[PDB]
Amino acid sequence: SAMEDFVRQCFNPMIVELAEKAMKEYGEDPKIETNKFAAICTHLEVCFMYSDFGKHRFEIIEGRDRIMAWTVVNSICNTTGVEKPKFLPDLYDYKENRFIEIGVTRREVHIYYLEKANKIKSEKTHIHIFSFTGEEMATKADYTLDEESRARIKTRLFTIRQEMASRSLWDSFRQSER
Ligand SMILES: O=C(O)c1[nH]c(-c2ccc(-c3nnn[nH]3)cc2C(F)(F)F)cc(=O)c1O
Ligand SMILES: [Mn+2]
Ligand SMILES: [Mn+2]
Repeated sequence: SAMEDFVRQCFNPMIVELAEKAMKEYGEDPKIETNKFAAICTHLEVCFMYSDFGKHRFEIIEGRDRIMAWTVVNSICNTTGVEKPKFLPDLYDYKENRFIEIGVTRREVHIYYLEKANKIKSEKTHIHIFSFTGEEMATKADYTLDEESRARIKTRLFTIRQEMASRSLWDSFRQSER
């Protein structure tokens, strides 16, 4: 199909390998679940851009194998005393000293935000939701990043959506899930 062709066109080889490993973990196949494959790449890329926009302000938990990722979280918790989250989060902010959960949605940002908040119900983990329409939503409206960084992210997301559209993959992608 053209969805896996596109993923391999637009996402750098590391991100693809990581999303393919993520899929192969629970038995999902990128050549069948092509929309989940695109979503995995996209969210991986946003996480990586987020941490790259920060002396390293952000520690990236997402994309690591569960063993390594928990090791990183447990370390952060012992040295900072921060509360240990129930679900492995996406980033750690050393400036604000808080974990972050990153969401990327094809739906309304507040729908997905409520979904994530209710999922985590840990007051300590910060939530930042991005859409493919240049919208964001974030705990207490603390967007963590400066305007240019969040614009770089919004732009890339919009660009993925528009590349899917030029290839006629957008309507399938947006009706698929989050
Ligand atoms: O594993 C994580 O940590 C994680 N997993 C997801 C996620 C969950 C379900 C689907 C899906 N799509 N269609 N069926 N299921 C896709 C994703 C993806 F965004 F990673 F692609 C979102 C997070 O934000 C997150 O942090
Ligand atoms: Mn995650
Ligand atoms: Mn996430």
